[PDB]
Amino acid sequence: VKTAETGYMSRRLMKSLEDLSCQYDNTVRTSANGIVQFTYGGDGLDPLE
Amino acid sequence: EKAIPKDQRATTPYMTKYERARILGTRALQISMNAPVFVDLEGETDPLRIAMKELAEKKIPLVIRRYLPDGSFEDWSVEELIV
Amino acid sequence: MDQENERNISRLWRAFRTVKEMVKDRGYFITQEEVELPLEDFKAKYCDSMGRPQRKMMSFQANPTEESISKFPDMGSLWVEFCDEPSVGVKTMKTFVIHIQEKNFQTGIFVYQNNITPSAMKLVPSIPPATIETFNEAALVVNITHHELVPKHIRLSSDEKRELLKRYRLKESQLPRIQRADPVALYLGLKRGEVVKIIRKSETSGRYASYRICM
Amino acid sequence: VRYDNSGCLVKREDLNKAEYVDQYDAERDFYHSLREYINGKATALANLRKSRGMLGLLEPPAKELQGIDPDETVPDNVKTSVSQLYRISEKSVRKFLEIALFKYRKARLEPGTAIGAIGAQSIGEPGTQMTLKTFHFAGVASMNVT
Amino acid sequence: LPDVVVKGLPDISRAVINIRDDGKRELLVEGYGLRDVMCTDGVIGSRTTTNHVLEVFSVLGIEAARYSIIREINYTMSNHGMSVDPRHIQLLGDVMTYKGEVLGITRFGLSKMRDSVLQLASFEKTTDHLFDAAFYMKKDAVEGVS
Repeated sequence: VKTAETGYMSRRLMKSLEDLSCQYDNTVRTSANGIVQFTYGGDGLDPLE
Repeated sequence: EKAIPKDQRATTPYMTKYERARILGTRALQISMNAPVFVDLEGETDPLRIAMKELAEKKIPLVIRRYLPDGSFEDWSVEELIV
Repeated sequence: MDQENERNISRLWRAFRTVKEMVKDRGYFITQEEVELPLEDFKAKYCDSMGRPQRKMMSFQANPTEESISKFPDMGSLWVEFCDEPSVGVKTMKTFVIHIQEKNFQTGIFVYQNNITPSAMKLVPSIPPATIETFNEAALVVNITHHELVPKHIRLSSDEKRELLKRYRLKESQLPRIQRADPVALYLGLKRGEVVKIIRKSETSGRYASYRICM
Repeated sequence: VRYDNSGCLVKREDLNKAEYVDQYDAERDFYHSLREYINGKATALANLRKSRGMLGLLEPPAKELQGIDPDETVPDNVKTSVSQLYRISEKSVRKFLEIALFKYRKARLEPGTAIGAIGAQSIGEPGTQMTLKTFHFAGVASMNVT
Repeated sequence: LPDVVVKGLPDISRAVINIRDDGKRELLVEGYGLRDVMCTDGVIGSRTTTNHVLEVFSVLGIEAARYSIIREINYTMSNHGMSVDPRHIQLLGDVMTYKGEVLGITRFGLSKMRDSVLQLASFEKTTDHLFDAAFYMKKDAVEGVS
């Protein structure tokens, strides 16, 4: 069952959040330049770091 | 479309990982198109390794143009962007 | 029956307190004395000897404060009128609308008991100088801004909105949106295009602020 | 520097007034927590100093006798025991602050990051290891919650 | 006649009084009415949280709804021992609730503001979206990575 349903939520959320990227003024925006977060996580910090 | 003067620049003074990867790729492409290089090759023949050496010496002659979401941009030469 | 009477007394007292707080933070001269009102005191004032809660003289007029008027100059008195029917009618709506218009109030708060007529959708917008906000007496039994899940929404003046949109170099279409009839957009009496600053709290990022614009 | 929603400064009496919160507050709290951590280290040293009989110099000294070393009488034994237990050089404090600030700077999310796609995979990867049907630990006997 | 509601709320499945591994007693109810439970006497309406995001949004608003989304996803990912940085969850809640309404990640929720005929086609429901965009003569910009 898991191998059948692997990468389902991944694909769905990919369609939801695919175009969001951090901007050079520390904002997260859609491809339509609409603000989703004025700063990432309210912190600006990368979870990878 | 307006260039923000070098005096007042709001973006990071640090080269991002994406800017480094793109700079290396562009410079290696230029070198593979027989662009002159500004480092001592010391037997290196691969454009990506030549470009990595140039980046290590901060001798890559390219400028990063950082467009803000409003449309304005600011120019950061590769030398001044700190790594 | 006395249990139902007591329950309605308590519920109306709590709703009156909710409206007092909602006027207080929408910005008007309402002090903690008239906010904090015990159930016995509320009965001592707004009831008859049979115990049936009256909804006629509970209505009060409040006016903007000096700080509030300094922020927003074009804000005037607020008049909040309670209703006393399961479903209210077309006549009382006209009476209250004309009352607000002639008393020259910038807006009026209509609180009904159970429900309102469908034809009321057509009559409540028709008032150029003012606006009428209609609630349900149940919908203000306990105010949503005191809930642990609701973070502090703060209405921004026109100057504050201009600075925000200039500091971030945005246009109003790019701001995050808060709906009309959002339970907090109604509590704050936000109008279309108003920008509210939300002081939300996280666990791994402390206290930070977001913004929404009313659509 | 903290500004109001209009752009002017703040009165030093309402910096934490709960409505002048803005960006840079995470960085302000990081600097505060750095100061608090170093304060805890200094308080540990000060309490050792007090216990070993010398003065706990946690506060700067305001008197005539500040210029001379406040440990001159200490008989070279409790002094060396304190230096044995807690010994925080200026090089250590400066290196600690440099490391912490440098790491805080490194932590900032780099512009251009496909942070939405990364979040999509970060929320959908751990989900690829949880059962589609509800399985519960034996003995929990809770409500059959999805 | 026997199956009529003479007391209580006509939406609650049942009610259980519980213990949070401590000494205070609360009731976790299984219904679909949050306004009513907050308004019922003997319950703190200020501290009353359902599992239902769409019930929080209708009652408390969009910010409390996004708090609920964040908290429920964190709860689901912490009972399984998954380790996902909360900033990913905060980004998910923000993308769900930044348009002012809780929008799903479904073929209906995605039709929020995109006008992205090609993105919608590449996700799902291709021909309906394509003919719709041709009929209304949609002039979408090419901005999506898809």
